[PDB]
Amino acid sequence: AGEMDRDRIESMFLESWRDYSKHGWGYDVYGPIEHTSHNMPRGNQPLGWIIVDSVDTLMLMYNSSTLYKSEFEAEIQRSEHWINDVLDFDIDAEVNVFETTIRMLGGLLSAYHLSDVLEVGNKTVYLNKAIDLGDRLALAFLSTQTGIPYSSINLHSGQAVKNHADGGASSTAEFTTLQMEFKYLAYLTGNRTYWELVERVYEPLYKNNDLLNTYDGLVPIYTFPDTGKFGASTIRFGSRGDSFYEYLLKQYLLTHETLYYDLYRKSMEGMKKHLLAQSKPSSLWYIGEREQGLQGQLSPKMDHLVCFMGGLLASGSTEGLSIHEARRRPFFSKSDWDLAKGITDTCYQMYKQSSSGLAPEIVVFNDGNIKDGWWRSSVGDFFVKPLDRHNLQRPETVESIMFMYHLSHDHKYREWGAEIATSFFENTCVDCNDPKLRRFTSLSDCITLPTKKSNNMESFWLAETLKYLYILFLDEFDLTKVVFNTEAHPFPVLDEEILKSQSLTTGWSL
Ligand SMILES: *[C@@H]1O[C@H](CO)[C@@H](O[C@H]2O[C@H](CO)[C@@H](O[C@@H]3O[C@H](CO[C@H]4O[C@H](CO[C@H]5O[C@H](CO)[C@@H](O)[C@H](O)[C@@H]5O)[C@@H](O)[C@H](O[C@H]5O[C@H](CO)[C@@H](O)[C@H](O)[C@@H]5O)[C@@H]4O)[C@@H](O)[C@H](O[C@H]4O[C@H](CO)[C@@H](O)[C@H](O)[C@@H]4O)[C@@H]3O)[C@H](O)[C@H]2NC(C)=O)[C@H](O)[C@H]1NC(C)=O
Ligand SMILES: *[C@@H]1O[C@H](CO)[C@@H](O[C@@H]2O[C@H](CO)[C@@H](O[C@@H]3O[C@H](CO[C@H]4O[C@H](CO)[C@@H](O)[C@H](O)[C@@H]4O)[C@@H](O)[C@H](O[C@H]4O[C@H](CO)[C@@H](O)[C@H](O)[C@@H]4O)[C@@H]3O)[C@H](O)[C@H]2NC(C)=O)[C@H](O)[C@H]1NC(C)=O
Ligand SMILES: *[C@@H]1O[C@H](CO)[C@@H](O)[C@H](O)[C@H]1NC(C)=O
Ligand SMILES: OC[C@H]1NC[C@@H](O)[C@@H](O)[C@@H]1O
Ligand SMILES: [Ca+2]
Repeated sequence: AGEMDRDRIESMFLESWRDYSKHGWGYDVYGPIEHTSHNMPRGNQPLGWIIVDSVDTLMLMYNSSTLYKSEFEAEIQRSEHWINDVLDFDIDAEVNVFETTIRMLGGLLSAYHLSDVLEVGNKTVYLNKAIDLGDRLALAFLSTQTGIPYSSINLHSGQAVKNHADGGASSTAEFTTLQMEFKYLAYLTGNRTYWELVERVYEPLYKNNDLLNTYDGLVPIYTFPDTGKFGASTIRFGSRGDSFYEYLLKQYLLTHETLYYDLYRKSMEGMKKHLLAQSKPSSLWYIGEREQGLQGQLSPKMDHLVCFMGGLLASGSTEGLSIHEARRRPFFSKSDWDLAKGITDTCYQMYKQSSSGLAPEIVVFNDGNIKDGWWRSSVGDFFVKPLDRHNLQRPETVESIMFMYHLSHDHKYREWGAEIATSFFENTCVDCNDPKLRRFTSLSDCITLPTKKSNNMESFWLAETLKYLYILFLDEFDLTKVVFNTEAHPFPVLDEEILKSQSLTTGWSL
C-alpha cells in the first residue's frame, strides 16, 4: 500500500525528528544513541545544519500526510521561527563553501520554493536568510584570478582559506556543485552577480586543462584554484568528483542552458568509454576509478556516492518525462536510459547482497582479479573492505530508485525501495521495540549482524534518504517541473523568458 508505506516513512521521520527536537534542538551535530549534540563553529554558534536541511522534507510530508499533518505543520512553524529568530550566519568561523552551499543555502532556497508553491509558512523568512548567506558565501569567488574558490570561507569577515591538504588544491566537485544554488538565487533576486560568479569556474577548468580533448570530459578530483590546473589525482565519480557531472546536467534541466547539456554528454560518453565495466558473475554494471590517468588500470572500487548516477542518467535521458512520452522525443538517449536501469540495479544489489540489506560506504566489484580479509557479497559480485563497513545513512541508491520509479512506473522499484526502507528500519533503529523512544542512527559496521551503531545522525538522513523514500511512494510527482539540488532540495524549473529579461544567460562558451 503506497499510502501505508507513506505512513511508515512519515513515522520513521517523525521518530527521528521528535528525538532530535527533544534533545538536540538547534544543534548542528546530534547523536541519537546518547542524545548528545554540539555545533560545528569553534564559537558554538549554530549553522542550522539539521533544521535547515530538513525543513523541505517537513513541508513535503505535511502536504501529503493523512495521519500526522498537524504535527508536520507545527514542526515547520517551530523550524521557521528558529531560522528567523535564532539562526545567525554572521559567525566568526571558517566553513566549507561547498557543504554550506548545498545544505544551508540550498535548503533555504527549497524551503522558500515549497513554502511558496504549497502555501505553508512565510516564504520571506527563507528567502531573506538565503540572500544573506548567499552574500557571505559569494565572497569566496573573489579570492583567485580564475574565479575558482578556495575550499573555505569565514562567514563574518569574508576571508577565504585554501584546502589544508592536497598541496592547497580545491576538490573539483566542490566548486562545480554550487551552480544550481547561486543561479536560483540570482533568479529570485534579479542579482546577476551570483550567476556570473558561479558560472566563471568552468572556463579555466576546461581551457587550462584541455578537459574535453585530453580527459574526454573526465575530471581529476583536485584542481589548483590559482592556476585552474588539475593536480595529479584520481579520476572517479565518487567523492570530490561525482557532483561535477551532476550539476552539468542539472543546470540544463534548471535553466535550459544547452551548453551544460553538451558538456554533460561529453562526460557521459567519456565515462562509458573509460570507467564502465561489469562484475562477475551477475554482470552488474559499475563505474570504476582511474587512479593513474586514463592510461592506467581501471579500479573496481566504487563509492556508494556513485549510486546517484542511476537517477542522473535517467533524468538526463527523459528530461523528467515518463519513458512512455520520452521514448518518442529526439533528445531521448537509449544508451543513458539502459545504463540508468543498469546502475540502479547494481546499487540495489549492493543492498540486496548485503548481510544487513544495507550497502556499506564503499564496495569493490569483482572483476575476476580479487586474488584478503575482505567480506564477500552473497552472490560474490562485490567485496567490502574491513575499513569501509560503515553505513552513514546515505541516500544515493533510494535517490536513483525514486527517479526510476517515477520515470518508468515499473513497480519493481517501489518493491526495492520498500526492502531498503525496511532494512534501515530494522538495522539502524535504537530502542527498536518502543515507538516512543525509537530512533535511527548511522552504523560503524553494517556487515556484521547485529549491526554496530555509531552515535550520529546525518542531516541527510532527514533531508535526503527519508525524502527520496517518501517521494518514491507518492503516486504523483512531476519530475519535469522540479530539479533537485545535490542535497535533495527541490528547485522549480526556471522560465526561459524570465531568465532572458533578467539578463541571465550563459556568459562563456567553448
Ligand atoms: C501537494 O498536495 C497537493 C494536493 O493537496 C498537490 O496538488 C495537486 O495534486 C494533484 C497532482 O496530480 C492534482 O490532481 C490532478 O489534477 C489534474 C488536473 O485536473 C484537476 O485540477 C485542475 C487544476 O486544479 C487547480 O485549479 C483549480 C481551478 O481551476 C483549483 O480549484 C484547484 O484547487 C487547483 O488549484 C482543475 O481545474 C480540474 O478541474 C476539472 O475537474 C474537476 C473534477 O475533478 C471539475 O470539478 C472541474 O469543473 C473541471 O472539470 C481538476 O480538478 C487531473 O488531471 C489529475 O487526474 C489524474 O490523477 C488521478 C488521481 O486519482 C489518476 O487516476 C489519473 O492519473 C488522472 O488522470 C489529478 O486529479 C490536484 O488537483 C492538485 N491539488 C491542488 C489543490 O493543487 C501537489 O502536487 C502536492 N505537492 C507536492 C510536491 O507534494
Ligand atoms: C548582488 O550580489 C552581490 C554578491 O553578494 C553583492 O556584492 C557584494 O556587495 C557588497 C556590498 O556592495 C560587497 O561588500 C563590500 O565590499 C567593500 C569592498 O571590499 C574591499 O575592502 C574590504 C575592506 O573592508 C576588503 O576586505 C576586501 O577584500 C575589498 O578590498 C567593503 O569596503 C564593504 O565594507 C563595508 O560594509 C561592511 C558591511 O558589514 C562593513 O563591515 C565595513 O566596515 C564597510 O562599511 C563591503 O564589505 C561584497 O564584496 C560584494 N560581494 C561580491 C562577491 O561581489 C551585490 O551588492 C548585490 N547587488 C548588486 C549591486 O548587484
Ligand atoms: C513574513 O516574514 C517577513 C520577514 O520576517 C515579515 O516582514 C512579514 O511581516 C511576515 N509576514 C507575516 C505578517 O506573516
Ligand atoms: O551521501 C550524502 C551526502 N554527501 C553527498 C552530497 O552530494 C549529499 O548527497 C549529502 O551531503
Ligand atoms: Ca548528492
